[PDB]
Amino acid sequence: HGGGSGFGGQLRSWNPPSESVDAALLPNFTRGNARADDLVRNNGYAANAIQLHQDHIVGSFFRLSHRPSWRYLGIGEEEARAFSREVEAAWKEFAEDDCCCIDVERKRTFTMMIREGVAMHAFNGELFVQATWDTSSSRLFRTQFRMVSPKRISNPNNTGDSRNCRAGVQINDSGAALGYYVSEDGYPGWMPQKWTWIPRELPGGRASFIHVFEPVEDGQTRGANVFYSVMEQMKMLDTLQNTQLQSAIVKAMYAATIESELDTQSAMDFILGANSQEYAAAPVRLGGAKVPHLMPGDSLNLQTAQDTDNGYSVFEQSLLRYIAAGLGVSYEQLSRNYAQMSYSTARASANESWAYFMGRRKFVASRQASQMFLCWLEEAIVRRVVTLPSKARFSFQEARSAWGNCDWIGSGRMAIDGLKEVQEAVMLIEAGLSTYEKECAKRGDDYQEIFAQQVRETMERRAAGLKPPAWAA
Amino acid sequence: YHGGGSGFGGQLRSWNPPSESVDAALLPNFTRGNARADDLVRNNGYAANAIQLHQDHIVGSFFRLSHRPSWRYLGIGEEEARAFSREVEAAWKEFAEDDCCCIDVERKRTFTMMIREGVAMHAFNGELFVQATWDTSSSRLFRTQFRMVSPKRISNPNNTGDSRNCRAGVQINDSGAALGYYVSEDGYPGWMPQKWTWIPRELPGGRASFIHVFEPVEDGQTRGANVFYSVMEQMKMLDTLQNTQLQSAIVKAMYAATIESELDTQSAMDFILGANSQEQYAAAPVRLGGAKVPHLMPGDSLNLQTAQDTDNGYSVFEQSLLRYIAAGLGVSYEQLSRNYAQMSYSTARASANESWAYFMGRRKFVASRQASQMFLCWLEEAIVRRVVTLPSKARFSFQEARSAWGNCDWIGSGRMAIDGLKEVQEAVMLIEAGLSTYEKECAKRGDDYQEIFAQQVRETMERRAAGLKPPAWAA
Amino acid sequence: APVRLGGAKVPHLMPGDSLNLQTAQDTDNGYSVFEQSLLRYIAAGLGVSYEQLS
Amino acid sequence: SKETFTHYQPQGNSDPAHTATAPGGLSAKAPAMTPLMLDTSSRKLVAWDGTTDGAAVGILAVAADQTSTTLTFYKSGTFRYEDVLWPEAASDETKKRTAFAGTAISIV
Amino acid sequence: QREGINASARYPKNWVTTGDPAREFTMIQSAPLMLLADPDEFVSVQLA
Amino acid sequence: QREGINASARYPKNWVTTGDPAREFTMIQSAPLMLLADPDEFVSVQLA
Amino acid sequence: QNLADPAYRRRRIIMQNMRDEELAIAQVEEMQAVSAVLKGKYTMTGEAF
Repeated sequence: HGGGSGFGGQLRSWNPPSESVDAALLPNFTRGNARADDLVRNNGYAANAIQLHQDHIVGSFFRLSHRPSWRYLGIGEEEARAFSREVEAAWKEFAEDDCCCIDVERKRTFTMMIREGVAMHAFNGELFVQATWDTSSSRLFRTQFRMVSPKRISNPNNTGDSRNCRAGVQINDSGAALGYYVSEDGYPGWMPQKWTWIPRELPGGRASFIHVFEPVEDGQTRGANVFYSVMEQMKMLDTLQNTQLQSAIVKAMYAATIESELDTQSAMDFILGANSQEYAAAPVRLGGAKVPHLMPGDSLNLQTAQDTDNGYSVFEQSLLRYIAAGLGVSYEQLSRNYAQMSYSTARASANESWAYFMGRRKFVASRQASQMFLCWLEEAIVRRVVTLPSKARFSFQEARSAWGNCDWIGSGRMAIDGLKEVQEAVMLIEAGLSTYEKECAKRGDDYQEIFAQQVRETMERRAAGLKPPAWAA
Repeated sequence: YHGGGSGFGGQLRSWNPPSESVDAALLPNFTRGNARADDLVRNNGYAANAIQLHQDHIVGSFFRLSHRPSWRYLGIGEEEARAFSREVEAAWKEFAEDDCCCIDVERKRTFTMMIREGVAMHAFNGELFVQATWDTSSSRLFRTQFRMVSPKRISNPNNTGDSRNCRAGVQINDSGAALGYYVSEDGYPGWMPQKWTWIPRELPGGRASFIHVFEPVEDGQTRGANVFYSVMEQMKMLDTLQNTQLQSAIVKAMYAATIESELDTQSAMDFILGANSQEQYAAAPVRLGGAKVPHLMPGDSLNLQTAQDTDNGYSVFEQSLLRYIAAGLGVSYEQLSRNYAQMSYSTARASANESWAYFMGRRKFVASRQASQMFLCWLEEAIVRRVVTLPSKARFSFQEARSAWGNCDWIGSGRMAIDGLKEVQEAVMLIEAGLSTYEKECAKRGDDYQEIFAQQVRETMERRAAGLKPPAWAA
Repeated sequence: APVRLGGAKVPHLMPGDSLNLQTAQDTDNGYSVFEQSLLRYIAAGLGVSYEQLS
Repeated sequence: SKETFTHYQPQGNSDPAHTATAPGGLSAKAPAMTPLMLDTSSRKLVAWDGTTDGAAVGILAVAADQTSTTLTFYKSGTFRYEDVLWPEAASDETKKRTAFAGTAISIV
Repeated sequence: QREGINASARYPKNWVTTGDPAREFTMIQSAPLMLLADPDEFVSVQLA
Repeated sequence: QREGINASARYPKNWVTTGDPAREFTMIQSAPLMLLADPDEFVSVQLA
Repeated sequence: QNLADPAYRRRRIIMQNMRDEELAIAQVEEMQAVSAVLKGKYTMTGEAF
């Protein structure tokens, strides 16, 4: 009964329409992204939020672990591991290429690709990456990735939206998109605006284009940025801080008031020192106390002004907490505020933030990375740089998901103090509940090369003849 | 009694609620309620926070299946049962989490994404609808497909009233069990006549064509209520209050000072504030320098307003209102409002415990059921396609032993730790005392005991081959 | 006249007529402390300790 | 009981319209879309009689009366023939069509 | 013609009019030349 | 009005009057106003 | 009893206008077609042209 009319009317007028999220979003789709870009470019809080998002979802490094389903494919485990290590070696020598050749723009690496994609998905709702086959023979690989901002993809010539051609997205009857109408660069704003249509999928089974976002309900075609519930309060708070700073400025500026029937020049000379004997009225030499002798009929009223911060700190606390709730990030890391909080409280905050970040990582960055990894893998296979197992029951096209099964590791949870978590991990290993690859992943490493490096280290220590390390016999 | 009669000295003499069913208490304004909840969650930061917490704790990040068929009931050998369970688990692993997004007809989500979306829309609408489509394109190995349906899509055809079996687009039997649905085609842009299609709840062959899950509160309920429906107006009024108070702070800070000068405005501004000096209305922009004490004559006075403390109890009032809102939403106020001050470890533990208990209850009562239905449909397709080997000496066939074959549960993201050392001591003591098992331990850790054992043995073999060190499980 | 409890219902009182809201007085003007003292006296007289008596 | 929802479209062409303010000397209540000429004697703004040829100088934008010291009128654009009121003294349809020749005001 | 869509079955355009009267105009552009090479194949008779 | 169900087809009600001649009365209220969208869709002719 | 904002009213107007224009151009195409295969002498004429 609450949703009917409310107590004493109140919401006698609040009857928002009931329609699909696409119907409620697409007409103002451009405006929302425009305002989001404005905030992210000219707002400190937004820049902090996006930087924290990228640095926690991905961080400095983002590595691969290729775990094909050998059991399903009927392949020997040793052959599966050999293929996995060979493809990992090729992938690692390809991804960290200094020329940024993975990008046609040739200015960003793979981790930069992932971070930029997740950031633009954050402040736009979605990410677009296309794969291209160049004719350049300088490299063993001809597939490169190119980013597309959501602005570049829209209805060609701003044509009216239809049942299937929505915002430049051509969708079949069922509800799965198949074509995009991207637009070329908008700068400078005098060349003719051109459009190019691209199918999401090449006829041969290779993902020519990928568009990643998480929907909220059926029929959704475009993502919604995280600012859609916060942006108005964000800009209002910016205006508040601006006007409060102006008010503090003027209140501090105006301090004293002179009252006298005398001509202003002589009044300044006889009261505020002045130097008229030698525009901007007259400069005042800042010197000693200079007690004046104002005549009856004069006033030297010193304005006590007013306190600069009358509750603005508490207001920023409350509004930043609301913004943190809207953004899904903890207020502490959001506002660089960590006062009056205990160790347990800080750990709880970091825990929930890390859980949200791990979910977001898996559902955005992991999916994008897997898609681009299989896109590179198909080219590698067709290029024959790696040889498929002979006992392969199913073809690569059939077992594309099975062949390309892999997971990803980003920056680990650098916890509050280190010692307690590392000793609890060690005792987990002692008790046999966790496992080496699990904990080394949670730390950001891979047990395979960890073991290889430890073998190398102990071989070096044996050669130098100093001491066997903590791994021998 | 006496309390419920009229009221203390009358008081609630005019409070006469119309005792009747929740069905007629919700259906008359059900569409408006759903629209209000959707708008509120779309445009409110706190509501988005609440649904995100639902999406990240009720389901969490992952989901691992554990198929425990009732081999006792089926009279089948345990080794055969577990071999079949391993086979079906491998098939499900290679099917559900493929990178294609082939299962969804929209081809943009995964299994975990579908579960998260379903639980979210069930939270903010009260119901969840999924459809199983056996598309004829046999290029993919599994020809089934899924597509969740928002409660807005399902509605009475031609927007009519409600009959004794047809209610809000749901056609039920005499006993109230749902028989079918009237799905309305998406009408974007909102001009075309949204056609209505009849979809049976189940196929004649026993296949669950349409799976609908909600939480009825009394007999005969067919459309659940969104959890927001408790405090929607309260949180809307909170939003209005915070916006109004922000505007009030804006105006309070806007006009810092006033001037009492009687002569012309331009001359007064020049002689009391300065500015002027234009090149060769918009009033007069004032350069910001230093001090610039003015001079005044009688009848002129520069009075700078002291304004007013912006936060006279507003923050604490908001804290109390968020207490109420979090109580309505069933989520901890601390987690929702992100204010963790003055909180001791023990009380934080207690609040987290109750919140997580609620979260796991909701998980088991929504996500587990939805995933079980989807897995049952997929298993039906798998068995009819003989992609897996049913036990040879099965007492009952799949069609009548669906529950017996479909005995399975799911493990999502576990209760993330609060101290680390404390719960690892918990686990160590439980395992060394025998009061718990590796299955429960790895489940609460978000792991699988079989996979853990396989990983441990393979790592032991690798370390033995490398001659590095035997792990803490040998011989 | 019974009066419905609704929203703000701000009035438009004419000149001459006025509405006043009594600020009242604190319900406990040291009454709790006076109770403390008197119950202490009573407990001492009875021999029973004050904390359990009160 | 049968009402009609007319598509109120006073405009008649894609050409832009423009408005100018001039002193008001109208002798009667003149509704909007009223053609009006400049007074021969006092150079005042008076409603177009419909008899003088081409004397009309603009189209009334907002209805006013005698007390209106100034008024806003269209200086450019094209308007439909039917939806602009004509003075009764104007009879010939061709004259009505060609009344605003040589100006930025046209009719269709 | 700016973006090379000269030979098109349809061309829709929509522009807003500046100035004091605010408005935008909808327009679709086409140039049909429906023809038939062999008219003798068809025989048209007006009955009575 | 007090039951809040004022929108449906046929409303039944049986009630007893008080007093010695206490008698029951049965009632089926309705406000039926059926209609057609297009009158000109259906064509009527008076045969002769 | 259930109204909509002027923005959505304008959206409705623009949609009906687009469909009307498409119907008109299809209509004129069919008129040309029937002239063509009805006489073989088809006169494309009109005011301001």
